[PDB]
Amino acid sequence: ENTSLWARFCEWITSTENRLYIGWFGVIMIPTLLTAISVYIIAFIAAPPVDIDGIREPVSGSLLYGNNIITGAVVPTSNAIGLHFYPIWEAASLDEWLYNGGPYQLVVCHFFLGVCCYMGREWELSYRLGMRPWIAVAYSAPVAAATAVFIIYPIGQGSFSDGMPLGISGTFNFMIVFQAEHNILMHPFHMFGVAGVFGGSLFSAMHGSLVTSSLIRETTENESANAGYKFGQEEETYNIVAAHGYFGRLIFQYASFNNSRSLHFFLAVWPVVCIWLTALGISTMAFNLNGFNFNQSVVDSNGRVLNTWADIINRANLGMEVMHERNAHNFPLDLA
Amino acid sequence: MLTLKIFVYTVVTFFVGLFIFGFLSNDPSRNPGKG
Amino acid sequence: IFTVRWLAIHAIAVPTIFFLGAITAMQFIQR
Amino acid sequence: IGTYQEKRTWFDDADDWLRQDRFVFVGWSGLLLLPCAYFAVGGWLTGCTFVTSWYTHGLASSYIEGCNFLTAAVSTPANSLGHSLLFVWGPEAQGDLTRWFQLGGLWAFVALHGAFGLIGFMLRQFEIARSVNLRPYNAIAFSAPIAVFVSVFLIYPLGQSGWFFAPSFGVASIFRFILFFQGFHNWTLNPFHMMGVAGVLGAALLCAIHGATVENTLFEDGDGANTFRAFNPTQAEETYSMVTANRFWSQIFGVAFSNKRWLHFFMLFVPVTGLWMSALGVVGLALNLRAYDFVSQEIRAAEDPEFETFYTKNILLNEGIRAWMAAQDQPHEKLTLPEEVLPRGNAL
Amino acid sequence: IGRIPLWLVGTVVGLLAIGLLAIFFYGSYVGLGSSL
Amino acid sequence: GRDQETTGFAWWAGNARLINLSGKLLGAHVAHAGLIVFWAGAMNLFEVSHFVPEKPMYEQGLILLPHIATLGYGVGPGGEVLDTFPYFVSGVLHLISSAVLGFGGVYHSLIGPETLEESYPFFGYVWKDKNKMTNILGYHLIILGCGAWLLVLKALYFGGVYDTWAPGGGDVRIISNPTTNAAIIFGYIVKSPFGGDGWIVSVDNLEDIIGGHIWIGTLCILGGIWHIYTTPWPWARRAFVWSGEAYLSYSLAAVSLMGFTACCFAWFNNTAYPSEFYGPTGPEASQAQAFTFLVRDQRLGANVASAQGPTGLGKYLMRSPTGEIIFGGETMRFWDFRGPWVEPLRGPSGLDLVKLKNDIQPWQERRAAEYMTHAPLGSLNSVGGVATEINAVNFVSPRSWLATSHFCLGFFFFVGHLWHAGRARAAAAGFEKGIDRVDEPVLSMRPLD
Amino acid sequence: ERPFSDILTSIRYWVIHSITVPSLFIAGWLFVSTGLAYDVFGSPRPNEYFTEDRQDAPLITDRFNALEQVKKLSAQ
Amino acid sequence: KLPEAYAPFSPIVDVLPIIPVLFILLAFVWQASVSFR
Amino acid sequence: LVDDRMNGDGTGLPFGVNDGILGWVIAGTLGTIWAIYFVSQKDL
Ligand code: CLA
Ligand code: CLA
Ligand code: CLA
Ligand code: CLA
Ligand code: CLA
Ligand SMILES: CC1=C(/C=C/C(C)=C/C=C/C(C)=C/C=C/C=C(C)/C=C/C=C(C)/C=C/C2=C(C)CCCC2(C)C)C(C)(C)CCC1
Ligand SMILES: CC1=C(/C=C/C(C)=C/C=CC(/C)=C/C=C/C=C(C)/C=C/C=C(C)/C=C/C2=C(C)CCCC2(C)C)C(C)(C)CCC1
Ligand SMILES: CC1=C(/C=C/C(C)=C/C=CC(/C)=C/C=C/C=C(C)/C=C/C=C(C)/C=C/C2=C(C)CCCC2(C)C)C(C)(C)CCC1
Ligand SMILES: [Cl-]
Ligand SMILES: [Cl-]
Ligand SMILES: [Fe+2]
Ligand code: NA
Repeated sequence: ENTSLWARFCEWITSTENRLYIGWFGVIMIPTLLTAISVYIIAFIAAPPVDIDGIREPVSGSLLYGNNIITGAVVPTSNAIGLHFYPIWEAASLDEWLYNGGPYQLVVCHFFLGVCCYMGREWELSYRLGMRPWIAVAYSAPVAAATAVFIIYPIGQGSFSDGMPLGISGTFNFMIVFQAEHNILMHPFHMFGVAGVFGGSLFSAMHGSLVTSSLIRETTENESANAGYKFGQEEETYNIVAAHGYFGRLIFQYASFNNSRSLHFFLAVWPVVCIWLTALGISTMAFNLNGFNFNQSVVDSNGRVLNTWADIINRANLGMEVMHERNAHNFPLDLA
Repeated sequence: MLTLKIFVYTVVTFFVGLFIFGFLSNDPSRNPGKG
Repeated sequence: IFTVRWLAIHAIAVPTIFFLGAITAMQFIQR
Repeated sequence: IGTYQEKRTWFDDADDWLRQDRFVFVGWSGLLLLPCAYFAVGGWLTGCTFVTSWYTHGLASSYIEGCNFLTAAVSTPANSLGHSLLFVWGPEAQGDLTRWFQLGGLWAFVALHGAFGLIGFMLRQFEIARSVNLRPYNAIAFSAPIAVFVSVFLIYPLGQSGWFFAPSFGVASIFRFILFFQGFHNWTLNPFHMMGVAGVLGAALLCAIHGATVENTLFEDGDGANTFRAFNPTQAEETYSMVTANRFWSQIFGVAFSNKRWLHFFMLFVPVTGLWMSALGVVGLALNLRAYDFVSQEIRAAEDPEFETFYTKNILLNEGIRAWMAAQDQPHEKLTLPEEVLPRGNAL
Repeated sequence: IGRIPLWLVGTVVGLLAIGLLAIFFYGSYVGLGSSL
Repeated sequence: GRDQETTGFAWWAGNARLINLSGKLLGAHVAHAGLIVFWAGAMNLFEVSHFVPEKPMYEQGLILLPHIATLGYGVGPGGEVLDTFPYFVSGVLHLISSAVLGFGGVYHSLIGPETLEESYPFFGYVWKDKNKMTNILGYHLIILGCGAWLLVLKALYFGGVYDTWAPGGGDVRIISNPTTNAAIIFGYIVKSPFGGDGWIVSVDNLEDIIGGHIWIGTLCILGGIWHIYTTPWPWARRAFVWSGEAYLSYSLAAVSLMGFTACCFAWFNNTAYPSEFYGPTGPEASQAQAFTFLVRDQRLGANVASAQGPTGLGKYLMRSPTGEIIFGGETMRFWDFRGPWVEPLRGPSGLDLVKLKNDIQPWQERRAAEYMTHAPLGSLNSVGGVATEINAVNFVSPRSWLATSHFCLGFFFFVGHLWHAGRARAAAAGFEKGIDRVDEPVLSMRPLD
Repeated sequence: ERPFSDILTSIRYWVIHSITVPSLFIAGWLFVSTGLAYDVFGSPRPNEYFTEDRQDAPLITDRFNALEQVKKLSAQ
Repeated sequence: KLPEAYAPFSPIVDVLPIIPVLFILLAFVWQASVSFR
Repeated sequence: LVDDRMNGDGTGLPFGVNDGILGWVIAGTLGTIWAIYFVSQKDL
């Protein structure tokens, strides 16, 4: 009947006429994401130096402390806190909240909730638009990777100080320390993931080139070929069967996608399932399952070890390992 | 400092309750389709 | 026989089965 | 051609027999592509199976010494061999095939045959697109794998001391090449590599998001729970609602496509431009022209014993890689470094 | 001319393939490159 | 069976063809339960064939024998195995039971009735009969409540359960007076999952474990009776979806939750997963290395209360952020670890210096050394140690394997829940096949998006 | 037209291949069983990666007499 | 090791774990045999 | 002590409630949202 206050608020929230859809997953996604955005921007601008390692030496991380855009990074929570929940209200003051790594753990918790509700909001808008609902499933792969690097790896290793720092050189630091400790390069799940981005780029170039190579002539040479398409037209704007013929006599006549829906399913599923596999690889290496270990596999008849490519990889790994936490180790085994 | 915790608890509880009762308010009937 | 299809299939198939045999043989070569 | 007599010649006869539709299209590029590509792939399959890397690198690098799929590789020649083309008849092998495998000649074989096979493959795309009368945007999109292959496997070792520093064709050998670029070139910090990474990640995003959008905006044409059989490729109607897709992504993301031609050209443009900028960066590294250091930050850390960043952490990690990797990775230098001068952290 | 089933042919070929990769994964633990 | 033409479902979605075929659906389920029981029995027999008694069970790649030994079968004081026969009995019983279940599944899948409502109306159901579906749900809650009370009976009267907190280093114990306090039981449930709290992973005594099982068994039986005797209320009807795919998606979300929590139990918990059987936990190994080197550097004539590290924060002992004395080094991140060989050495201020000096025990120090050498770090070739180590130790912890695989399964099952929640919603809505192409909802809305 | 559905279902295909495929497989078997791979491609056997003259991995360290340097660093 | 009565049955114990993987592969075999209808 | 903290880390408090005012405001906010949701019913 549409008179009540909850009715007005509810139809406003589920309204598909808003410039940006809000929805019920949006009533969580919007405040969590603005919280994470505000804290991330303020921390990237002027966060005081954060003690990542727990050993009374901080990493600066903020632009106002002499960092450029490549170096600047929201530094993770302290190693002393571990997986303990560390809100602002739990800290004695904002200043030591900052020094122990509070902004990071805040931004990561809000980013988790924001991407989860972004996925829910994607499903919701597809439901309200009569769509099919699996764009949320396709988006679950970058969400899986984000959870794997920001929360699942800290749970497996025992501290948010092992999470990815929110920055560029901090990300590179995470990758190098991670390979040093777990050998991600020789992990089959990371191999599938690398194949996923390489394939996503390959089939993106392939799909774009085959569609652009078959666009039907509608405009003149002095106009953009894009002007041959008008938004909302029902005609097919390219020659799908001709692109099939070209692809077939280029690679395999019979092993070519003769269905456009098959082609788009492969386009959707290949990088998504591979990012699922690499996100799960990061999760497996959170619980220390690690990559392939072929260090001193090959030996001669005398039993003397022959170095191999995996052994050169291992020497690089020892180089990476003896530099991460240059002063935080008291014991030889890296069980932390 | 406790005040900030009380206010944030109010914020999170309010938004979570809004989410919960928004989905409880006959969401599977807000499809555009027939039935 | 001897078609383009036969040549294209065989140029890969014959060394594939040859090297598979070699790898199976030296797969049981012990130290 | 063109209302002219054009007496049939041996060229036109061979062109007729070559440019025909069959099981595998040969054309004129097949006079190049099929032998070069077959010899490159077969040479890699032979080298990963039987050819050792014992005399070039002091490593076991084939399935015959006990190595698996990931550690076998066709390894680069010795650095003393420099940038020699390693002919089987040349001054080094001097006609002996067996000593040519041991000298690292199979790497030069595979690299040259693979490069000319890439040329033949692009020319094959060109002739097939011309025969079917389609635009050669597939060739233009293939220009980026060729740029990457040339910059990494020819231009980079040609800039360095020799083919030894080129990537060896294998899995763990490629990982070694990547780790070497991390430790020595700091290749993550280079903005050209950053543009390449952004291109590849955005292209994988474009692949996944385009496939998902098309299959979640499909039109009905149904009477059956499987949607793949609602498509018949000889039709003049779209299968999915570009309008619904545009509305969905406009309200989810803020922006959304409204032109399919622009969308597909963008799907071409992102990975190709990414790989081109990454190739330009590798060409820059061929001369050791590197984006290694930030001088202001490095001076600040030197003058302030309390200022560390993740950048300075990466610099220390890189130095650890170099010093712990050099002795076993560059055996020509005979680096018999004592363990007391190797830089380490604490304990461990 | 269509006597033996294609599915029987493919199942036998898949058995031979899985046998090959199983022998490969068996001999990763013995012989050359087994680290014992 | 059916084909694409008669159902619209391709072969790669063939099980959807039996969504509305109750008898074949029952057959698929019974054959599947036959597979689960079959794997349990077959792998149990494989483990007891490949079991070795002079080694602990975490070194032989065992995942089911630790589970049986936690119930108090074949092990005595110290967790030492005394009889592999109970494990043999469980394996063979499961294998025979799987033969029976497999016959039931094969029969009902192949020659069983297609739909059960025309001949057996008690088992006959359609996905919209909410009364019948809640009856089935109620029957299954009584079944699960009897399972939980079966564990309660095992702990109370049938030999007890293995208690790693028993004095001396762990022993099988008859649980007497399990905690029945609702405050204590549900405080675990409403607890935060972060450090020091850990949600319900931080359950640390079989008293709480068995009391929660009494509680959950009684709730399951009561809710089963309630579901048999009720129907969902109109708010539940207006909020939920009532398709079989929807019920599947609800189950998928719940079992994905269960898989994630099972991963965290296997990784952190040591009272339901004793370290004598599963190997040390992640915190346990690092705290063990710190504790061992502490006692060696007491034996080498040095004061550990003093002697600050290279950062001046303490080589062996330091202060946690909450004020107690903890082990120094990076293992400070695991300062909230609780195990049977640290609690007798822990005072109100955390670790007590005089107790660390004088009240050491030989069993604690060898347990700590063995946990130090057998840390849950290994490769997927089962190469123990960090990624920089040598192929010399063939060991990966069962905690690692279980937490790894069950995080992978919990994540993929969450994704399956996404897929099925979406497909159930769009199927109840009507556009599971696509847009109408003539009554497209997007064309009926205002411009400017 | 032989669309691979007739060839792979042809007993004629399987009678002229039941000898050739196992023949090439056993040829590959004996190729490295009898050391012909070691003879041809020059990969070293497990007892011959090192001699008495050198106890370290080889270094070619030459270009124009690299043929005889490999001839002297290999196993005779 | 199995009890002293069942010691010669250890070989047919050793193959029993892989049987569910054989079951999913058998489902695919049957679908290939019915021509993937 | 040199300062004052809420010192509620650990100890497993129900919903992290260290003073009952937090539980009362959680109860109040969910209660008033349920109240508006209930008074605005018998709709659609
Ligand atoms: C697609 C065809 C093709 C192409 C483009 C190449 C290209 C290449 N091959 Mg090659 N090769 C091929 C096919 C091909 N190959 C085939 C089919 C085989 C099997 C037999 C081989 C086997 C092979 C080996 C063993 C080797 C190469 C090598 C090489 C590289 C250097 C070769 C060279 O420098 O001499 C170039 C040769 C010519 C330019 C021929 C020119 C002929 C002219 C036009 C005729 C004039 C001659 C006339 C008689 C002169 C007399 C004078 C008189 C008339 C007055 C090079 C990139 C070498 C290598 O890999 O380096 C590592 C190497 O050792 N190839
Ligand atoms: C847990 C695995 C599992 C189970 C229990 C089932 C069960 C079922 N499927 Mg299914 N399927 C599966 C996996 C599974 N499937 C997978 C992975 C795929 C993808 C490849 C399919 C694809 C698929 C399709 C396309 C169809 C089914 C159908 C069916 C149903 C009838 C099959 C039938 O009667 O046709 C005949 C099958 C046979 C004659 C094969 C007989 C072989 C038997 C059953 C194997 C068991 C033998 C065992 C070793 C002996 C034990 C006996 C005793 C000693 C214990 C049935 C309930 C059909 C259906 O929907 O029914 C309407 C159908 O159309 N499935
Ligand atoms: C998920 C539960 C689970 C867990 C935690 C374990 C854990 C363990 N198992 Mg076990 N097992 C399981 C299920 C499980 N298993 C099942 C279902 C079977 C029946 C096939 C077996 C059969 C089995 C045997 C026969 C043996 C073990 C053994 C072991 C131990 C060593 C594992 C190892 O090193 O192998 C290697 C690790 C792997 C092979 C991981 C493979 C990675 C995934 C699964 C495959 C890749 C997926 C791919 C990328 C995606 C493709 C998607 C699509 C196209 C299909 C270890 C403790 C061994 C043991 O120690 O005995 C005491 C042993 O002998 N298992
Ligand atoms: C796993 C078994 C199971 C399942 C599948 C169900 C399923 C269902 N129950 Mg039910 N129930 C169960 C066990 C189960 N119950 C048991 C064991 C009991 C005995 C205590 C009850 C007692 C019960 C009652 C009294 C009622 C239901 C009702 C319902 C229906 C609607 C519930 C709902 O709205 O969803 C989800 C519910 C909510 C989102 C609101 C519940 C409030 C919270 C979530 C309860 C948990 C408290 C806790 C602090 C929350 C955080 C826990 C978390 C941190 C782990 C639904 C079909 C209702 C019904 O329709 O009657 C027929 C109803 O009246 N059940
Ligand atoms: C109890 C759980 C459960 C149940 C009952 C179902 C039931 C159903 N699903 Mg489903 N699904 C689930 C979980 C479940 N699913 C999970 C966890 C996922 C992962 C995201 C999916 C994803 C999925 C998709 C995409 C589809 C279904 C579909 C279906 C329907 C037909 C299934 C079929 O015949 O496919 C045939 C069976 C096969 C093709 C065999 C699958 C082979 C897999 C990929 C190999 C995996 C093995 C490998 C070792 C796993 C390792 C992973 C990692 C842990 C290492 C059916 C009603 C279809 C549907 O919606 O129909 C309406 C369909 O489109 N499901
Ligand atoms: C439906 C279907 C299907 C199937 C399924 C299933 C699942 C089945 C099953 C089944 C089963 C699940 C079965 C089982 C069984 C069992 C048996 C058959 C047994 C036994 C016994 C014995 C004989 C033993 C003995 C022994 C002992 C006692 C001890 C010592 C050791 C030994 C071993 C000697 C498929 C998928 C294919 C497809 C679709 C359709
Ligand atoms: C993938 C695929 C395929 C396939 C492949 C293959 C190769 C498969 C297989 C398979 C198989 C390979 C199967 C098998 C099976 C078997 C079974 C399933 C059985 C059984 C039985 C049982 C259950 C047992 C029992 C027992 C016991 C328990 C104890 C003692 C006694 C006895 C032994 C009796 C193809 C290519 C075609 C196509 C495409 C897809
Ligand atoms: C045995 C044991 C124990 C006990 C435990 C227990 C007692 C548990 C429980 C629990 C509980 C008592 C739970 C509950 C729950 C619930 C849930 C988990 C839910 C849900 C759902 C959802 C998610 C929803 C959604 C929605 C909404 C929001 C509304 C309506 C509609 C819809 C659907 C939309 C302890 C730990 C002590 C110790 C150890 C052992
Ligand atoms: Cl570092
Ligand atoms: Cl440490
Ligand atoms: Fe398209
Ligand atoms: Na250090």
